[PDB]
Amino acid sequence: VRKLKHHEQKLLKKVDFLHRDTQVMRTYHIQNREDYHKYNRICGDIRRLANKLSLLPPTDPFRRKHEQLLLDKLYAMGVLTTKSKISDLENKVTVSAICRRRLPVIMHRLKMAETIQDAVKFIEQGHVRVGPNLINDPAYLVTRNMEDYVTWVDNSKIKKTLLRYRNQIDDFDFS
Amino acid sequence: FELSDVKSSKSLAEIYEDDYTALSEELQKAHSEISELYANLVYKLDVLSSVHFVPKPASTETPTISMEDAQPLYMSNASSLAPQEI
Amino acid sequence: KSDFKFSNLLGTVYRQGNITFSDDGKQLLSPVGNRVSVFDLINNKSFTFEYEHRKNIAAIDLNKQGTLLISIDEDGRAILVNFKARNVLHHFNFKEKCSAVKFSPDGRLFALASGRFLQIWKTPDVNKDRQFAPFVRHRVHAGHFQDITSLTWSQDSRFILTTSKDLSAKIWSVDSEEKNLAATTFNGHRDYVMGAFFSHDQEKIYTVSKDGAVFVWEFTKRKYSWRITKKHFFYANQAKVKCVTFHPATRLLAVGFTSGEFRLYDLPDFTLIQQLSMGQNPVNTVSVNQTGEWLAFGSSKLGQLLVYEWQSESYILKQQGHFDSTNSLAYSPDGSRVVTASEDGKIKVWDITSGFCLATFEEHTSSVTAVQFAKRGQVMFSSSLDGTVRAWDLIRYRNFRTFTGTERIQFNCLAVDPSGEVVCAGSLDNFDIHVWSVQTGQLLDALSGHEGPVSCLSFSQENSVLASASWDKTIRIWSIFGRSQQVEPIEVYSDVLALSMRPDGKEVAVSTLKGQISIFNIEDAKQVGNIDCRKDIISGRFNQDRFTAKNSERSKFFTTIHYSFDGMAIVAGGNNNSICLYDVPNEVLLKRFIVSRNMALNGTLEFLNSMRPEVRVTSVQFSPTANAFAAASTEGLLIYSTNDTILFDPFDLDVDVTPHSTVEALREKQFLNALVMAFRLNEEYLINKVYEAIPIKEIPLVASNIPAIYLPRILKFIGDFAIESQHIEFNLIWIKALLSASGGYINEHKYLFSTAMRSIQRFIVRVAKEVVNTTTDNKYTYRFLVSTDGSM
Amino acid sequence: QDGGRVGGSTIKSKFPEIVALAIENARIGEWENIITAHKDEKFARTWDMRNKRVGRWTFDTTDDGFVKSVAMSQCGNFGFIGSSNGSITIYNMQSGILRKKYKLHKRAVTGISLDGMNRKMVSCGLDGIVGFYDFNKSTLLGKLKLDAPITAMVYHRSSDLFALALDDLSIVVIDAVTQRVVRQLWGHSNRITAFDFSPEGRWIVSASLDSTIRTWDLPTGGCIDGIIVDNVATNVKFSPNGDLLATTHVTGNGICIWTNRAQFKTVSTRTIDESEFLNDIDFNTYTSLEQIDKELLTLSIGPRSKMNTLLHLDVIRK
Amino acid sequence: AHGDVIHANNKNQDIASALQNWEDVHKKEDRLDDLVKFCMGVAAFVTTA
Amino acid sequence: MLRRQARERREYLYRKAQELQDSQLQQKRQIIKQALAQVDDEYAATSGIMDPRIIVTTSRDPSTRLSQFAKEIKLLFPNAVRLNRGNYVMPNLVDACKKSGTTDLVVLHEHRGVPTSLTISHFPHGPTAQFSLHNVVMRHDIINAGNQSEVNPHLIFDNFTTALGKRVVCILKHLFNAGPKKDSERVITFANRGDFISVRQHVYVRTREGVEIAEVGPRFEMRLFELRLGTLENKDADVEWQLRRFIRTANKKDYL
Repeated sequence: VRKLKHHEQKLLKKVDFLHRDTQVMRTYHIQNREDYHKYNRICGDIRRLANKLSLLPPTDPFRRKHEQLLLDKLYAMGVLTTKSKISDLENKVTVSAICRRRLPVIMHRLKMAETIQDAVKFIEQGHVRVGPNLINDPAYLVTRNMEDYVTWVDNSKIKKTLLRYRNQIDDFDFS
Repeated sequence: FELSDVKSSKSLAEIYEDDYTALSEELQKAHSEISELYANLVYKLDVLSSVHFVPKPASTETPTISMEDAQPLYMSNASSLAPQEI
Repeated sequence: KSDFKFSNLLGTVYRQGNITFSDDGKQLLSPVGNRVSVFDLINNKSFTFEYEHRKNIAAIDLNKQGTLLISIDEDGRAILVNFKARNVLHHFNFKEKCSAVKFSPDGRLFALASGRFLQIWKTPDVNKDRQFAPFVRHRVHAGHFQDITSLTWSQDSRFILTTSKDLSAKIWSVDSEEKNLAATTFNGHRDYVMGAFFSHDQEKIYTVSKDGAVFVWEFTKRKYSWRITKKHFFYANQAKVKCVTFHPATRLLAVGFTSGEFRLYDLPDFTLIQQLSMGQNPVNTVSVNQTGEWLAFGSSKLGQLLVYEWQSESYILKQQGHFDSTNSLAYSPDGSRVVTASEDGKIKVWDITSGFCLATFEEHTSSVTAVQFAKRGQVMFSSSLDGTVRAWDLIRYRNFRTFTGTERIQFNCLAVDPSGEVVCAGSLDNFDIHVWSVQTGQLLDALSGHEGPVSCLSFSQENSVLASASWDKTIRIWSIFGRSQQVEPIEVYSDVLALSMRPDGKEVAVSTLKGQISIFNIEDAKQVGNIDCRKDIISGRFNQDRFTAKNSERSKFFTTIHYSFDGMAIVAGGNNNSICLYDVPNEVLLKRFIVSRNMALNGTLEFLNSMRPEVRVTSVQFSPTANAFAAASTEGLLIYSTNDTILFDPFDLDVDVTPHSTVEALREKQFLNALVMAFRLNEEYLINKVYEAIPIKEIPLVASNIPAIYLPRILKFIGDFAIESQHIEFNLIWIKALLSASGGYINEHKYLFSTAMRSIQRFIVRVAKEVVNTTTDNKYTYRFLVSTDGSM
Repeated sequence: QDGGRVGGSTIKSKFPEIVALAIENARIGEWENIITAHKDEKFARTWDMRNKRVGRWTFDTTDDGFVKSVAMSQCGNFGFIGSSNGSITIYNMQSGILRKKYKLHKRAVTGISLDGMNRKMVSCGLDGIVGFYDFNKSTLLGKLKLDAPITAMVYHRSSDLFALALDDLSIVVIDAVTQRVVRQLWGHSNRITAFDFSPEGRWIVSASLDSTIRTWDLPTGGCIDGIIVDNVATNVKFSPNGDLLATTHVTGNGICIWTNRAQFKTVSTRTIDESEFLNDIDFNTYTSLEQIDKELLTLSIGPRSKMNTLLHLDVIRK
Repeated sequence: AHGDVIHANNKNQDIASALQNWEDVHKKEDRLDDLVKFCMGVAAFVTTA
Repeated sequence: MLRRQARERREYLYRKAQELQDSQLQQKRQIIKQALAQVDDEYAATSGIMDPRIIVTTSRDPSTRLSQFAKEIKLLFPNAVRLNRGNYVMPNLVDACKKSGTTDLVVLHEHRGVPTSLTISHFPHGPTAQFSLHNVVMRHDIINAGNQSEVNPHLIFDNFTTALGKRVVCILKHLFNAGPKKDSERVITFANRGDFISVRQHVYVRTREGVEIAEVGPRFEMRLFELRLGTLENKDADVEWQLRRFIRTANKKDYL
């Protein structure tokens, strides 16, 4: 609070009232400290569940069916593309994995927007659409099918200037 | 299985009364706890990946009544049985 | 015909508030979020109030003589209705959060625990004409320090007990003299006071704690006032009392706790008559009959409600609504049953006559995506996101077969063979039409040709072929029998998301994302024609919206469609706040219903006053009775109906066609012409008059000479009347006459006489078959017991 | 839209008094929804309700006849204009453009109507003829002719019944599907000022220049009510909700409101008009017989599941 | 309920005359079974063909 | 759908690289299986599960000899369907068969009515095997011997040594229909020598004492001169194995 000097610092080193949170928030344009806390809490929960299902005896059909259930569930979600290992879940599931599974990273991935923050702005303006329905919150993890089926909303100025640069406007579809 | 080389918690009377009285209650409670945890985590993922509103799943002796019936509640068991299957 | 009155809501039997009884006890009033539900108990009938609310319901109370009903929301908005007209008299604005509302036992006034004050307001008259300001205030009591958590009238309308979170129970009075007599306080209590109640001799006062402590004061001696005469205690570990009801004349107490546990006691001896549990969730509200035999326990954590009789120990009902939402709808082939499926894998099946959840199924784990039937009233089908579909009985009530793919792909759409030999499911990730035979249990095939996920599947039952609409902006019709296995694709202008077929089976309606619903002739595979829908959509604005509700592309399409069984009307419902009804030949809309007005829901406001739940019409369907139609949405199951019948829609009238001229024809014994005028005027009470009037021996002659124009209408009427008629011998004589009259005509015009025969033959199997079964068993049991030899 | 000048005086002024008006709410907040035929204009002005403004269209009659009737399509896309010379111009309200022009009448067309299906069109002018038209097509279905000249027409789409206050002081109700008169109402001792259907079309309320307001039940065709007003009502209207009646009198700058005891209670149907000036029939509801004949077999008065309750009650115990 | 005892005391004269009258009324009423079999079967025939 | 199929092709190349590094790790761990003491991905998905379906196709404007020859190819192959490629293009062709949902494609090329080239593609983004077939002897050419039995035949593979040969026998095993009868009375051979695989149809019976066969059907020598990872409509995907004609040891090196 005052950038304490040497003797009062060695007297009171521990008092503080106010960094992977801000790290992924800056490199990955996440919204909230609590968004990171939720994702990290989630990852710790998953690791605890891995502990518990491993504590369940390995020669158990219940254990194997619930294990493969979690495996292909998180795969069809998208947080892991492999299905084979168990070390892939005990190690590779990250806040960065779920963060690249987040929507504006996928928009920036498919180059919908040049930048992830402009992707977020397009999300706020609703100039996008996710399969059947459009979207407005960036805090969205997209299933792989909707990742294949996400695009701009129709009759949007952004898609219209896409077709204007490509000189392929079709006003029949109010494109 | 494997034995334990620590001191027995119970006496001879206690183990003998226990024997004198589900695979195991430990596996039962483990299945129960991991089921509630899986329910909550599937709920969290549905929250994070849902476009539409999803509330909490649920909240996790004595004579107790079961509201939802998986049957019309007035049909006999012999009536619901097929003659081939009897 | 185009008029439709909202008949009833099913699902979410109790949502929020106090559930109350009727005076005779033969009706229950349960508060749903924006309406209130009338429950006729003697004849087992449901009714939903047609008036909306501003938001979710906070407090309701019914008049002692069964005439008025006040319903305050959380905003002071207090709707006062007359019961016998079922009509909103007033909508006052109590501009504070009103907690408890209690009618006076004399009925001229009421008390209102609204905040920490006790409001007391007098009543206008019901036989009086409408006024401008009939709401009149009587008293305000403000001797509290925290919120009045409970209210209690005396036997007379003078004394009030205001139980409050201040650990207090204040006796007020509605007059100054009895206020000076007993306007006292009651303290010396545990955590909060939950309730206070007068005795029958009114010498004792019973205050039940949140701690579980009942303190019995009594006006006894030690110039003497309110000695705590007795103390009684519930003994629970963590279960604390949430809801209390005490009947004085039968000295009974009902305490529902936070753990499902409700305990039932007799007070003066303090005996636990019994103690049971509804579940793991807190008991929220209890109500108790005048005669006291019946007790209601409604708990909102899962939306369940149980009405019970302690005397014969009989659960009158033990029902529960769906937790999340009625995803999918299914009428019955006769209509008597309707299936709802939710997000849980809870499939709740209901009767419509007694609008009751008959049963459920919970074998699917994920949401059941679609629910279907065959052309037979036996079998039900449930396609889920589990990666499986399931085939079930509705008579032995058992799953037949959980058909699955090896990969267990998440089927959304589904269709079933009319004879019920093949079942097809269509997913989203695979979009390969998986088809199983029934009795084999295995898949026959998995049709491809669709690129991108298939929106919907339908079977033209007549030629029995399949149309599959996929998001490639296409339809693809397959004929799969007769060594054909052949294909007809159809390009449309945008991605289709809704699909249905004509009940005659040559035209097909389709809704795409642009909001246009086209129709195609199948055989030429040529567009019959389209209807626009982008304009007549009332979509709602969001609070977190950054654009307008106008420029929002939120629900500018339709997601579910249903044909009229005539193939002339359409009920369409998408993600908007609307349910529309179009006409096929004029290609025009017929009706728009705003589904609900509630600020609690998201897509309701159009422009805000200068996440949260959202309202969307999930599934729509007509009724095979052709007198109603249902829609499953984010709240449950709405049913609009044409059973109002108070609208003069006559048929080719003349000057001389008056009802008194019709009675003139009756007293003239010109029954043919009388019934002609009855059908020309088209007024059901007069039609019932002539129908009950004319005699049996000329029933056949009149039926022989009835014109074919009035033929389908008289079939329809005799059906929709004889269902709730008991003169079944009469009515079967009638049906026998008409079928002897015109059989081959109907056989020629089967699609024309579609709605008639369905409702009629349903009525046969609804009641007449069962009565005849009982008759035959009576005779045979007689014959056996008589003919057999006596023992010993 | 052309950017040219407007021809008018520099100073501002209000529009002439509104002698005819139509309005719809199908597409509200999209384009114009009110059409107003002012006093002695060969054109009718448009008005936006939601903006609370004039709309940008004004439809001329093109025959130099004053617009005597206006009508709006139920979908709000069309505006019909019946002029003073029988011309029935038809416009698109979206762009305010001239679409059609029917020509049957030679007198002032004093009433125009379209079905809810936007298919048939019923027209009526001062010569006494009634024109039935396909609007989906452009053809003439029928041309009825009456005795008196025609004053006023009220169409009821929910019944497809249209009643007419004629010049011989009568209200003639005509069905459109059979295209013939079904009812005739006599008794108005003076000019029928205004008349209206019930929302259910069971009654018609008519204010007439003999200081009278009569309510007629069309089923029996009998005047079930008659009131004599001090202030002669010039406008009588049912509310869209079947609860209220709105009357403009000839005096007082406001509109009187009437609450419906018939909405809150049953009503006897008795021709009591000239009296002032079978009870099941009087209350238009018919209770059923308990048992019609001794040979007829009758069943439970109430629920029917009582049978299974008796047979399947002990299993409900178990 | 009381069918076992009535079968036990079957061939008693008073109850025999009484059940005779009951079955008299029953064989009077059989026409409803007849007619509903009729109308049901024929309505099925019309709705099929 | 372009995004979808591109994602499937990316995952296909990634999975083949993963199979590649796992195979090198398998060669590494082969040394410890002796110290102490598998089908492909796209054929592991449907090894014995699903019956295959093969479309045989001409290149373009074929001779009658090629017509009857591809007809004989269909006759030898169960679940095989003809295609006369007339004014059809390669990409729309492969995409239409992918739309239909298909297992395997065999398209033929020639010179002056003489069949000399055969390419087989696996439709779920699978590999392509490119052969030059020369020594064609047709049943149409020889005799009216009747017709084939068309029962699900038996398979005889000979001289398959290298892991390239293992990939080959996997592909041919999987193109022939799964789960044959033990008494399937027609047998096919796969006779390899000098890098020249050669095949003839053989019906067979056992005698009172021994066995007796009849060679029937076709008779020729083909040679795989290419194997690509991607599909044929690529023409640019990474080649899995390429023949080296212009090398030092070309007339001497076996299995290349």
